[PDB]
Amino acid sequence: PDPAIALHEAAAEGPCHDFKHHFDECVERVTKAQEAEDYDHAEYKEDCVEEFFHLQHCINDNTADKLFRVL
Amino acid sequence: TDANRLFSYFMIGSFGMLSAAGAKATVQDFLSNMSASADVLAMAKVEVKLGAIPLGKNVIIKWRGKPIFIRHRTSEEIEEANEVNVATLRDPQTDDERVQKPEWLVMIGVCTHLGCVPIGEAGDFGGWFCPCHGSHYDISGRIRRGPAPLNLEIPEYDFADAETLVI
Amino acid sequence: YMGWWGHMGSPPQKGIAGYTISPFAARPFAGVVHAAIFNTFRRTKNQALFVILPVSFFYYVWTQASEKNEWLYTKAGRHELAKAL
Amino acid sequence: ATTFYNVFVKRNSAFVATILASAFVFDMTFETAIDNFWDRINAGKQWKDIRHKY
Amino acid sequence: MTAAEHGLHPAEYPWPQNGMLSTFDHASLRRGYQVYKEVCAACHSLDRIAWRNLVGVTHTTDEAKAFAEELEYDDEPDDEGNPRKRPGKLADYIPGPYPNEQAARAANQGALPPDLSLIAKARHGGADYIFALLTGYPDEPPAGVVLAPGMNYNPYFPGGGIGMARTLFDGVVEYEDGTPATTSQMAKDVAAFLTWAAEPEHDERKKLGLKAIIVISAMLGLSVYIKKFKWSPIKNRKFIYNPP
Amino acid sequence: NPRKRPGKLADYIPGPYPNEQAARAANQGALPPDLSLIAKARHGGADYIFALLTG
Amino acid sequence: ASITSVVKTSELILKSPLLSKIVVPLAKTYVKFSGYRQLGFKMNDLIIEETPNMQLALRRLPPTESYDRVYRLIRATQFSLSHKLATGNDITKPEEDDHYLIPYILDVEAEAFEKDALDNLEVV
Amino acid sequence: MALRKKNSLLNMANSYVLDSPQPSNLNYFWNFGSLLALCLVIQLATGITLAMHYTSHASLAFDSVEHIMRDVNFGWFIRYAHANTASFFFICIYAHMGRNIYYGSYKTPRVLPWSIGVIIFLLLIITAFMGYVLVFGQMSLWGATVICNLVSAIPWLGEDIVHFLWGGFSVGNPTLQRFFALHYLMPFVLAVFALLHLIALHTAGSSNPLGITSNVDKLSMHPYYSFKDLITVFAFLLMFTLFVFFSPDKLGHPDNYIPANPMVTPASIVPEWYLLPFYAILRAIPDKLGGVIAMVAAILILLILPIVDRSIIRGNAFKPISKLLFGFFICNFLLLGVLGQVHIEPPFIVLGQICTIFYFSYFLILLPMVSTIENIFFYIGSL
Amino acid sequence: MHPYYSFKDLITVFAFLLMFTLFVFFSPDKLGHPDNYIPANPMVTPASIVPEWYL
Ligand code: HEC
Ligand code: HEM
Ligand code: HEM
Ligand SMILES: CCCCCCCCCCCCO[C@@H]1O[C@H](CO)[C@@H](O[C@H]2O[C@H](CO)[C@@H](O)[C@H](O)[C@H]2O)[C@H](O)[C@H]1O
Ligand SMILES: CCCCCCCCCCCCO[C@@H]1O[C@H](CO)[C@@H](O[C@H]2O[C@H](CO)[C@@H](O)[C@H](O)[C@H]2O)[C@H](O)[C@H]1O
Ligand code: FES
Repeated sequence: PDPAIALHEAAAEGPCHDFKHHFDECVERVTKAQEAEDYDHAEYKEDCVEEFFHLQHCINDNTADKLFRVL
Repeated sequence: TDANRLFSYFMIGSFGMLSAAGAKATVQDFLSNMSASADVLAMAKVEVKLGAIPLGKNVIIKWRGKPIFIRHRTSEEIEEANEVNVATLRDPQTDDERVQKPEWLVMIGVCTHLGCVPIGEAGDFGGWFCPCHGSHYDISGRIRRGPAPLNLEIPEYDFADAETLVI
Repeated sequence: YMGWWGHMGSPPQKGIAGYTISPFAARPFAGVVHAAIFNTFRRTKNQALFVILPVSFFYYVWTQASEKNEWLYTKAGRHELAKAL
Repeated sequence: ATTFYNVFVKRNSAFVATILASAFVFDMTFETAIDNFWDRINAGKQWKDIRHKY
Repeated sequence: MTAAEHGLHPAEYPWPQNGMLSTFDHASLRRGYQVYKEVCAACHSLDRIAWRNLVGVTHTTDEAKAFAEELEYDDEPDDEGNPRKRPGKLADYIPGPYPNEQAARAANQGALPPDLSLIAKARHGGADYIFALLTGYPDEPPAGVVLAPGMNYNPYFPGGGIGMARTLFDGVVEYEDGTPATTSQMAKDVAAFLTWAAEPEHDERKKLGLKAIIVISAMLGLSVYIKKFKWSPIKNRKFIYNPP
Repeated sequence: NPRKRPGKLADYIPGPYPNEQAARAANQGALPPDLSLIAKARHGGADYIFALLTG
Repeated sequence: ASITSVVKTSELILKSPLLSKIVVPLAKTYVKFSGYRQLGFKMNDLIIEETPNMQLALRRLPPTESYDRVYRLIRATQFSLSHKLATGNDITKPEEDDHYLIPYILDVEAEAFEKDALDNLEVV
Repeated sequence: MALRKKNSLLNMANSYVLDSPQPSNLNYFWNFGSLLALCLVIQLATGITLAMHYTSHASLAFDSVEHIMRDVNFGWFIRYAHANTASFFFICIYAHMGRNIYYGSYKTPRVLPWSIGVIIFLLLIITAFMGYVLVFGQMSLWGATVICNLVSAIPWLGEDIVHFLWGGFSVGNPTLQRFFALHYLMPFVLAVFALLHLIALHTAGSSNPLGITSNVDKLSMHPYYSFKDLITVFAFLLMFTLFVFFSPDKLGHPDNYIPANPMVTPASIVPEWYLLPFYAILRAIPDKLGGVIAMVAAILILLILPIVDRSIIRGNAFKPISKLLFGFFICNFLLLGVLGQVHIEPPFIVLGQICTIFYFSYFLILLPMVSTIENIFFYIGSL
Repeated sequence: MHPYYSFKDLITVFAFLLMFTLFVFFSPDKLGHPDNYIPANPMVTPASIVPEWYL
């Protein structure tokens, strides 16, 4: 299996845990907000792209070198 | 002292030496841009099979724009060509000078007069006939009759294998 | 305003004696270590402010501008961005 | 040192001949040296290192 | 601009070719060609690469001739001026999957897959961007992202919605050298191969650069000695002034 | 897929043959030259064309 | 700018008690940081000389002053190319920084400016 | 009499490169002139060589550049050398101009070489702009489009002039073929003006870092400055080598490896880095014509330095306040460069306007005031 | 040189421009070879290959 799958999971639970939590919280809020009616006629619809970017940037910092070492 | 001067001339000399070696490298690498580029060198050297070609047939391979006649000559064809006394030939050559292998007449298939492509098997010497001004080539592709001055040019060709020639 | 050798346009020179020695007689790198350390330090110290002050000021301006710009284009900076445009 | 100066340096014609001959030697030997060094630092990576499989 | 509009910046991966003195790994180049040929070439051309370009980089003369000879190319018309085909030669360019842009877009829901011959130079990031993009499709788009139809979420792509779906999955290729073909491994190999395709002079260029660095450095050192030697009578000059 | 359109003023007058090979096949090996520059490409110009056609 | 201008403006400042109280200390510090004294120059050695007026003023210097100026310029050029500073007696002390050239250039300019005025006179 | 002096042709070379009397104290910033001559020689050699392999037709241009990279022997080197030396040419020219401004090289009696120099700088900009179009990648096309459309601002005839420049109704084949011909020409014109500014300079000779006469103490150009120039030549060649062989694309834009497409507009259309400060000045003025005028004025205002510098002393070596002002001017010019490539977004819009005001106020207000006050401080301070 | 040879040069400039005009406008191809209006063909050899007249 893809070595990246395990490395990414390890980095998310470990050095990038704070970022993982923020992304998780964001998704919870957005999904709940989409569930509520008259969401389609709202002015501002929040995404979680920012939080996702912060998490992925972090995972990449902790993984890039490790991954290429096992290829 | 001589040692004192010699040291400073060693430094000057080393500098002149590296400047000479650097200039040579620079000039050689830079000017090489004018030598045939990789795409041009790829368009030279056409390789052709010989297994496909039956006896008593003439192929036409394009090579550097020009057509190449490749005939797989039979025994009796070779004989016919080796007969004509070299003496009576505008361009005096025997087949042995033309071919490096008697069974493979390889020629540049443009007529030596003005530059039409001779229609093969036709003629009066039953080789090739240029329809343009009526010049007749032989089975060696030697000029026999008509305005053409020379025999049909031979490219530079080698048999890499016995079944493939490169031109 | 410039002549040529022999008539360069100097006021008359008198009373200066100049002396020097051959390149072959001299050590070209005499005092190089002292120069490289102490002379360079002196020259650099005396010019340092003229580089530090403008560089540090304009780097600070840039840093503030780029950080604000970055913040305006986040979620948090939505409202301030709306006003700014 | 006198001898060396007198033979290779004193006459500029001889000095330039020595410089050019040295440049020729340098060029040939430096080429060989770099080729070997390049092949060692990039060992197992180059076509010449995997060519034998094919 | 929002970070999403820019696209996430790829990590810096330690490529074999990173390094002033480092060539490509040619075994990785060969494996990357096999990924190109079996996966990417369905939608992407490599039009600037000829079969002869593979020779002595990834393949022998015979292997590359065999690849060329399996294809048919347009010949010159026959003697009646009718169209003809011929087998490929080493001089021929690798043929693309589509005859024109219109056909390419029709097969890809309107999107045009770019030619990949310069893609490593035509994108910020180079090999890192190609690797990040191919391996960076999340299973689910971040909550709140609305993808246009026929778009796939990929954070590395500017705007996030790319018309190319994920294509590398564990074992889509069976490498001929026995290497486990994981998503990561295939992305690494194909990114290396595409980097080579963009800059095939890379290995020679860096070796010539090493020679230049050495010679130029020596010349610089000597030029300092010679300048100081020549200038010393001026630097050392002394004066005595007796006012007239 | 390929398509045809009707001609416009910007279009060039189309020739009778698709390629040289077709042209030669229809003319017993000879290739009839393009006539756009023929008056400048022959000594004689108009006089040569007139003399040839009537001679 | 003309030396005349500079000298007149300076004299306006030196007259005003308030102005001199604030300007003279600044000017002295400026001169200290300028650092021309550390190459053995006097202030007037720095004035641009490639002008008809300045060439005429320099020709009117007494021979002694002229020979000494040549030596200061040569000496400063040697410090500049060597990246050294003057030491000891080569440093110009504040009391040696005399305006040897200012009176000559002021006379040359006085005539030049009077000539310009008189070239524009209108008989009344 | 020595042949080098007697023969009129040899004597011209002699006067410029051998017996030429130089100040004995030129520092390393006097070496940019010979570096600029070196860049000009490299650009001529590599440029003429590229012309032997390049095709100016829009259908073939981009591919001819790929053929140079891929098939021509050492084509990659010649192309990278040409593209990187264009950047080095601007680094050296900014250094040479910065030297000239700091040391007062524009003052009498050197107003003429300085004024011809300003035209050399305009010719270099035009040369480099046209050469960049020749690649016919995305940045080539879209840069040509936006820069050539600035001419539309000329009142009454502007649109007509643009169509005349393009040879059609947009940037296309006619534009590319004329840019090739002019790009080949302009370096020769540039060499003539470079020669003219040296002949103009020869009447006064080189200035020197102290700002005083060097007529008292001259050195022959050779061997002293010949050997001192070799140091910076080799330092330059080391920088050249690092870019050309190890990072050949660092100074470029990846979008120029995508073929020109008039339909797709690139994310951000920016000039090459060396034109960025002038682009920031243009953006600062909201009016189209206003912005063009400001941008041209930013270069032509160099012509007034001889007037607005009121100092009785040449150059900044001994002027602490002028040295501070010059430092701020230079750093502001670099910040304008950076602002030329940011997005038109807050807060960079206002910052660009403030930096543009600072740029012009240096010439129009600050240098005239500071140079006036320093005159008074030198006089009072040395009494 | 000026004004004497400036004005004497104008005479031959205008004489030259008259000769120029007669060739360029009335006989533009008199000094050329008609074969240069046939596109280069490496196969067909022209009847006679000569340099331009001045060589
Ligand atoms: C069946 C379709 C398909 C396959 C398989 C495919 N691609 Fe693509 N690819 C596309 C399309 C469509 C685009 C254009 C996407 C867009 O612009 O929205 C694209 C875009 C790209 C881009 C550029 C994205 C950008 O920045 O513009 C790269 C790099 C890329 N592909 C590489 C690959 C590689 C490497 C492979 C396989 C090893 C691959 N592709 C497989 C359809 C494909
Ligand atoms: C001051 C001198 C010159 C400068 C500053 C200059 C600048 C440039 C620049 C910036 C480019 C774009 C390079 C790229 O990114 O690929 C270029 C391309 C080109 N230049 Fe020049 N150039 C100069 C002299 C010349 C000369 C004398 C020629 C002679 C023909 C020439 C021929 C070319 C050609 C053919 C190209 C297009 C091929 C390519 O991009 O490399 N240049 N030039
Ligand atoms: C192709 C571009 C150029 C070349 C090859 C060039 C070359 C030179 C050279 C060799 C010198 C004498 C040595 C030196 O001081 O460095 C010089 C001096 C000078 N140049 Fe340039 N130059 C160029 C562009 C410019 C520009 C753009 C300007 C002005 C805007 C300029 C203004 C001057 C001035 C004023 C001097 C005299 C400086 C002094 O010695 O005090 N030059 N140039
Ligand atoms: C003023 C000049 C006077 C006349 C001088 C004539 C110079 C013109 C000759 C061009 C010579 C090129 O000759 C050829 O050069 C290239 C380098 O360029 C060499 O090529 C060699 O080094 C290069 C890099 O430098 C590698 O890419 C290559 O794999 C290797 O074989 C060939 O081994 C040599 O055969
Ligand atoms: C820098 C590139 C190298 C090539 C040199 C440039 C070529 C064109 C330069 C010629 C232009 C005329 O340039 C002019 O020539 C004459 C003699 O040559 C010089 O005259 C100078 O030297 C000679 C002797 O060396 C003296 O008689 C004269 O008193 C002095 O002024 C001028 O100072 C110079 O301005
Ligand atoms: S052309 Fe062949 S016979 Fe005249």
